[PDB]
Amino acid sequence: ETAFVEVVLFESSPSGDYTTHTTGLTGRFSRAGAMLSAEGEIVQMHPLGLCNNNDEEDLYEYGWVGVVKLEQPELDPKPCLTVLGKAKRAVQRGATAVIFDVSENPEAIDQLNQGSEDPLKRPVVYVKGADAIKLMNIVNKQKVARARIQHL
Amino acid sequence: GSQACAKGCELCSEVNGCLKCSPKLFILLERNDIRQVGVCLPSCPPGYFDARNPDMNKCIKCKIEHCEACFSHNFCTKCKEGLYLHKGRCYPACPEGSSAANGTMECSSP
Repeated sequence: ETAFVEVVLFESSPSGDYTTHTTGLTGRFSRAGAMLSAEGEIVQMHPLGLCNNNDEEDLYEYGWVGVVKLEQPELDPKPCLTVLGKAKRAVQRGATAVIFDVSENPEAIDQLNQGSEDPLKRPVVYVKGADAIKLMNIVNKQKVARARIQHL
Repeated sequence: GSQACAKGCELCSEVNGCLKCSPKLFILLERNDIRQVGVCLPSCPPGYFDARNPDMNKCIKCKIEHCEACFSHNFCTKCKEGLYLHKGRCYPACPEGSSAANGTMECSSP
């Protein structure tokens, strides 16, 4: 269930034309969400960022792409939410898609793909390895980025 | 990312910043650009309030407008001078319905 993720960096000229620069990386569609395409402003979310009362920290314009770097499970012994709970919360808060970095928490994959409940109406994608590192590099370095999730 | 974490932080991440603070301190989520990073603080900055939790101390952004100190993100305890406080919210004039009017500063009746 392969997901192609394009990260778009854009710059405006005085004239008014946009210059873009795009890089590709790959992940997988999870059963937590629909297997649909999605595009939107990248927003990195801290693990605690999708928790109770913190959720209403700020408001984003509808249609953002949540990006979450999961920590090793010992570093999070008391999760406020399950990974599914986090995805659901993000979608409720206007996410058009959610991307999880599961390199430090591969087990999370199983939590995403094995849920008893109705899959979300929006795509939930996970990445790992060089792709996750690439995505995180972009997230860290860049001020603004648009994500395009393609296929299946 | 060539160094250990931050002063009052005991659980750190390059991407996520601070994950867990020292028990007395407060964790605050700072949104800089795309990034959301944990930061450890002795006290909450203006705009945020002192959400006193048994498991983690949080600084939470107040969402009420013309508020200097709020009990929660949408309820307010004290309003900036010189505004009137109706059901948890601040108004330049007591809302339509009954009102304080000295009535020292909180809008009662309903």
